[PDB]
Amino acid sequence: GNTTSSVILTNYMDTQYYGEIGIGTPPQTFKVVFDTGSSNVWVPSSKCSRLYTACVYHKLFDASDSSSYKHNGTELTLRYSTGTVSGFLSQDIITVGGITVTQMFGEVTEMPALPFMLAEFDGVVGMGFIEQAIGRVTPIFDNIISQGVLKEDVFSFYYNRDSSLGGQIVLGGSDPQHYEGNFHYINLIKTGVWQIQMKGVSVGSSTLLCEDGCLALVDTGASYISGSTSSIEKLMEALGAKKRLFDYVVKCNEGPTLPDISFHLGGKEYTLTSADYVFQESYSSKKLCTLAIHAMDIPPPTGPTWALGATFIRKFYTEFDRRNNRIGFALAR
Amino acid sequence: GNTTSSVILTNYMDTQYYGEIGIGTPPQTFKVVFDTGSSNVWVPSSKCSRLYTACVYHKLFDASDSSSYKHNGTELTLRYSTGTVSGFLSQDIITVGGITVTQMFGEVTEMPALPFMLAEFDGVVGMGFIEQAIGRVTPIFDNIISQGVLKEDVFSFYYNRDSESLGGQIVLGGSDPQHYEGNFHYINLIKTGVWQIQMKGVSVGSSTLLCEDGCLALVDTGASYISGSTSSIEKLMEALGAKKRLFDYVVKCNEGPTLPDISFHLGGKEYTLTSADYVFQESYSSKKLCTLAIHAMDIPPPTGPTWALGATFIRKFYTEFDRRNNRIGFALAR
Ligand SMILES: CC(C)C[C@H](O)[C@H](O)[C@H](CC1CCCCC1)NC(=O)[C@@H](CC(=O)N(CC(=O)N(C)C)[C@@H](C)c1ccccc1)Cc1csc(N)n1
Ligand SMILES: CC(C)C[C@H](O)[C@H](O)[C@H](CC1CCCCC1)NC(=O)[C@@H](CC(=O)N(CC(=O)N(C)C)[C@@H](C)c1ccccc1)Cc1csc(N)n1
Repeated sequence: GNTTSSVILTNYMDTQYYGEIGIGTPPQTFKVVFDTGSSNVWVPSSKCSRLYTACVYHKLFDASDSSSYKHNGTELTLRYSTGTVSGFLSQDIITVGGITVTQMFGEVTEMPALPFMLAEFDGVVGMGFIEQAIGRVTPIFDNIISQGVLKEDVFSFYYNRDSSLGGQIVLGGSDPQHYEGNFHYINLIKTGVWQIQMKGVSVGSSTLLCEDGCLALVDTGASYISGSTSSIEKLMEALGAKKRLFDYVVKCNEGPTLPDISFHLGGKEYTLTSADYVFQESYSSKKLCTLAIHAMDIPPPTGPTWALGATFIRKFYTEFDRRNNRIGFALAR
Repeated sequence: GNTTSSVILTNYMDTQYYGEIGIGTPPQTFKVVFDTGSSNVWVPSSKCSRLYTACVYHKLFDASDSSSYKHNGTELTLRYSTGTVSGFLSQDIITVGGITVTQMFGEVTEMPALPFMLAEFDGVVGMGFIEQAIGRVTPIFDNIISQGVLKEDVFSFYYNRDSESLGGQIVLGGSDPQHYEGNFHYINLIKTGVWQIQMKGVSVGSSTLLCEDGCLALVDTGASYISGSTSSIEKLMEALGAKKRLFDYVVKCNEGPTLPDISFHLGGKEYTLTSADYVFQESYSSKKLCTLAIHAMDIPPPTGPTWALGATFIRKFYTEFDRRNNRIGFALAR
């Protein structure tokens, strides 16, 4: 068809980006995270206990209120790198932008404080493929395609640096207002995951890692870029950042001194200068500044893999092309 | 007819949206706000006393330089919710978005510093009905409607979010499909003469906490914030745990991102604002107060008492003001 649906995104501290969706009739509105790293749609259930403070502090779905609702009740546990959520599976109509589709989705009943008490949004909308779908429920994008409608079988993401417009997702295409140049594509290693092959990470001048290829997930639901523990160690040493309990820090004023990091993808370099990978809250010689790179050990079958998260997507407007199973990149604006 | 014309607006910090017009021959250019809550056109006059500092800081209109001017002289006072200006009527040629009308406007000679010294713009273009016109002078849109050039008898508003982009835009004669998505939902006005509509309820969180039984809502582009009566905003504010500063309501910045949705039940549909939509999240500090883009305003009868949906609302919802059929349509802006 010749349609395109923009979804406005809020950016909260550059770590969380979310937009609204409406479930039901008349719709209920939830804040969600559009995650290319998974394929299930889930929101909190009014049937969630207050025992969990997470539910107590999150919008909940009230099936009673939905004209269009449909019982189902299959139980489900969705497991994320950072947490787990369990609930059961309902159906209703979900409103995304100007689009509407009958979605099967989970109504969450168990949600831990760690990490959900740190989430500002309510649930998540899996932009992944059906192969990774807990319960072989069809992911929302699949359902949207079916309905014809969209001009192209792709979706794009723009993430902004927090200061304005926090970001934007375009279903059916891309916004030429939010990127410079033209896209360069990198094919999927295999279908089922949004993961491409990378063939080197350079620190400044030199390929320091992933010399003979490695994998990268392009993950819109990952705050930071991660790499295996061993690569991050190596990398940080080369940068001279230091482990501070949780993260790697650098003296604020020394931020500008760090080298550029380049990801070699599909024959091109994607370069990040320290300004893109250090959160320079100051430039004081008296303060420590945080790096938005973290180690993450992803289990097979998926990992060991690099995950290119919001850190990278802030820099490169991203296009996920389902038609050709390829991911494209252009410099954002 | 067949024209469609647009005015591009500048967005000053989310609170002032102004476009330009030209008056006279040769044209004298002015920054103006296009306001649906009023129907007069005015600019500051070269006759304005320099004793009004607002008249030292804004472009003044000088008839002595205009060949197309026709003197009128009739005095007129313009009262707005937040201030007043006085002047007299003049007539000259006004160019808006490419359209040229011979318009009767006011030359303001008395301009107070509050609010005007805070104004990035010079005057106002009232986009309301002749019913609201001081002096019974014909409103500009109506004059345009007389020319028979517009494709449609509508005008729409796009208000954008800022930057460190295109500020907003008025389309004269239609709408702009690049700035909205989905379909319009039309509400009919209660009656001609005022851009007001029936509202059945306002919800904080879940609960139609307010406006049970029903209320009025003015859709007014000439207002930065959304406004309710004082007693309604009193309730609202308490629900959000907001704290009344001089002229505004505030909240601890850190509390900001979790404030509950507020819904406006209009024409059977529900218009929802999320915390992101109505809090000026200028920081996350637990140690700073952040402004809410909502406030009280007691509008006297006949229009009031009412709610007024200002730039806060229009920002999320593209608005079409339809004269042909006397109605307002909202769509989801993009
Ligand atoms: C194949 C897997 C790598 C896919 C992965 O499970 C999914 O992308 C999953 C989706 C998330 C959507 C919001 C609800 C939590 C889960 N992201 C994740 O699990 C990433 C979560 C994630 O990015 N965060 C923030 C974070 O890590 N930093 C550094 C702020 C966690 C704290 C989170 C949790 C809850 C609310 C908000 C944030 C961790 C990660 C893995 S690889 C990497 N670079 N980062
Ligand atoms: C029937 C009436 C409600 C109609 C009302 O008089 C008109 O819409 C009137 C026209 C304005 C055009 C710009 C010059 C000032 C006057 N707007 C208004 O009076 C709104 C003015 C208005 O919104 N402002 C900004 C303001 O209130 N804040 C909080 C930034 C005034 C203070 C202002 C000051 C400085 C510069 C510019 C504007 C106040 C309001 C009333 S209902 C509501 N939600 N907000």
